[PDB]
Amino acid sequence: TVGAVVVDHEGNVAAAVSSGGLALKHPGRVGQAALYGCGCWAENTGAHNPYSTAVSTSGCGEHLVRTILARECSHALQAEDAHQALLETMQNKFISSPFLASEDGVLGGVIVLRSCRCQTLLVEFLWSHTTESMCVGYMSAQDGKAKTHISRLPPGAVAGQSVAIEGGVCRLEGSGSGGFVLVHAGAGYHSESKAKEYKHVCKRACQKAIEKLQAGALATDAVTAALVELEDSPFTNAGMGSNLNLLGEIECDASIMDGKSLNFGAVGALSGIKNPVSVANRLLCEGQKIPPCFLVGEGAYRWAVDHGIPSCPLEHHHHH
Amino acid sequence: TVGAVVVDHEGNVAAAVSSGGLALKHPGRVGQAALYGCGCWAENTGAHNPYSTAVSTSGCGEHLVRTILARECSHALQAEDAHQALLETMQNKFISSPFDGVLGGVIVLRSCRCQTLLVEFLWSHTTESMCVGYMSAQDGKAKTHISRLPPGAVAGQSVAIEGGVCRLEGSGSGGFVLVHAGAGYHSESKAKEYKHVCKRACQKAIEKLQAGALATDAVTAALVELEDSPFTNAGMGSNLNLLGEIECDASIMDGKSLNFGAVGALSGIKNPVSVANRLLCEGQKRIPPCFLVGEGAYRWAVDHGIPSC
Ligand SMILES: */C=C/S(=O)(=O)N1CCN(Cc2ccc(OC(F)(F)F)c(F)c2)[C@@H](COCC#C)C1
Ligand SMILES: */C=C\S(=O)(=O)N1CCN(Cc2ccc(OC(F)(F)F)c(F)c2)[C@@H](COCC#C)C1
Ligand SMILES: [Cl-]
Ligand SMILES: [Cl-]
Ligand code: NA
Ligand code: NA
Repeated sequence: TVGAVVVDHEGNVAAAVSSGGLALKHPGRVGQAALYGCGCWAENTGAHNPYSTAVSTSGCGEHLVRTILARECSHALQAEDAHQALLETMQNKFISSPFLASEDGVLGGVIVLRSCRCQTLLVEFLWSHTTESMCVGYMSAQDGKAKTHISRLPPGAVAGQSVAIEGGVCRLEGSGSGGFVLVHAGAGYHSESKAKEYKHVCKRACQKAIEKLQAGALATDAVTAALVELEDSPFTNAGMGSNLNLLGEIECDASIMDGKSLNFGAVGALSGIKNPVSVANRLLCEGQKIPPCFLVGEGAYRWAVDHGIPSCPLEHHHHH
Repeated sequence: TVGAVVVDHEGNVAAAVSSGGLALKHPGRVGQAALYGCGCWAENTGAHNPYSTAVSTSGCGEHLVRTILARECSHALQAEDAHQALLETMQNKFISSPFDGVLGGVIVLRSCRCQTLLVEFLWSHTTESMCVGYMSAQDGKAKTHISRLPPGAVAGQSVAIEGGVCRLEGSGSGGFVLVHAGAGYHSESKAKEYKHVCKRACQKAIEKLQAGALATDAVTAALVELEDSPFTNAGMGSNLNLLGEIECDASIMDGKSLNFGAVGALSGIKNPVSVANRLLCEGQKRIPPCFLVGEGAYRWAVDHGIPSC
């Protein structure tokens, strides 16, 4: 599972997530990366909530679905202390949820950003996870150098039971064409090898999002360009290199949310398309112009092909 | 879209929903009846919420998805005034949501111990009409009712809300069920058949409860009866998609275990709720799947002996 969250120079936020799902899963199994409220969330500031907030999840399985975690994090981040709010959410609504009571260990994570104007923009960004490790990258259009970091649980922590949480704060000039992106290449077991490859795909994903923002793109188009980069790494469980299901086939889940319009696009159990996030983003894009927001399986593939999204007929399965 | 909510003689609740989705939808479009939190919700009383609560939605489109309505209703029903809470939610988190005119509805129940069991049940809709049925194991006669918007109301802008109260003896093998056959345009004809299918749905759920069945099996038995009516947009008679085929969404949640099962874009299976219930039942025993779609869901259903069509 890979993810990204973006804020543009106006405080418009977007979020997206993409995943291959569990290895050896039954065909047609859909997990959190496709599910509204669960895999990602983006919500601009409004009357009821003073921050623009964007959230994307990491890890896989049903833990992130049962707790509707991305939306839960977004709502908690309307409290003053963002760090305390996220930590409480991870401890109380994730690790100690009653929805995961008979579960021995809860494995997952989030990337978060929230912004507010003060004309300048204050951006707080955080990551948190209960896995051994998580790889993040982040970048603002002004700093012009992506930063990458491998977040680990400290000694004495217990994976699936302890929380790690880190973050930072960034002030932007909301005058030009700037913004900020935070991405993650996955949260799971530590891997000393390929650790450099996860950091470098996070660096490249941040750069693609920043370049889109610097060319005037919408936050949804910038967060999508970051996820395309993350998907395309053979080392991430999303897009190319996704875990194979029980029949040895690839089935991808992906979704995206726009904070300004609150519209959403998602695909589930999608095979034969190089970049599942591209279909979710196109579903969101066409909805802006009742249009569908969530397509699965054969229908999602045919819809993607009819909208000129690069396909793979040899990688597409249609059982009957 | 059809739905049911059940509470058993112990106060365990369950909820389920099933739908054919939008007429002429693009193949593979999945709507609220398959989506966790959106189509149905069931949650026994716990530390954060003093009532056991079950919710099932009605209508189609994406309005019920965008507001995660079933869970939202469940959380609002933790306030004292259940009627006020549901109305506020329908007006504030549904009609006036930040997410011109929104068409849908809900059935809800909430229960608490007093050894006696107090069950409050409500339905609400912004559609012209909605057909519901309800029954307790003690009264032994199902009641069906057509809820309509009052004169002068405008569908998608006004709210209708009604409900009742039921006291159960929490000692025997009783319970209570509330069902709906859909919320949409009023139909003077076939209204008798919508009431009749709700009546049969309640009786099946009550019969299961009286045989010692779980609340999830009882709510499943209600939805199987609702699906099989050619007049409901679920199971048999589902709206055909853009290519002239049936693709069903269904889900079910257990208040006691909080487990969940769901199918989306399911073709070729007579009773989609049976598959969702079977996914839930297998989960009770690596994390087993709770949400299957498309050809994979069909193959799983047939491999588990669930009748095809
Ligand atoms: C949005 C579409 S739907 O929710 O699938 N849908 C609404 C309900 N329809 C049947 C129905 C209409 C009105 C009812 O109330 C009554 F008038 F009081 F009877 C009712 F109970 C059910 C669905 C029928 O779709 C076509 C078919 C089959 C559509
Ligand atoms: C449920 C499993 S998953 O969320 O799809 N998944 C977890 C992440 N995996 C790759 C990964 C591991 C560790 C990382 O951080 C670290 F150690 F610092 F480098 C990381 F960034 C990514 C993922 C890969 O699975 C096989 C593939 C491809 C599995
Ligand atoms: Cl599986
Ligand atoms: Cl459609
Ligand atoms: Na990949
Ligand atoms: Na039917």
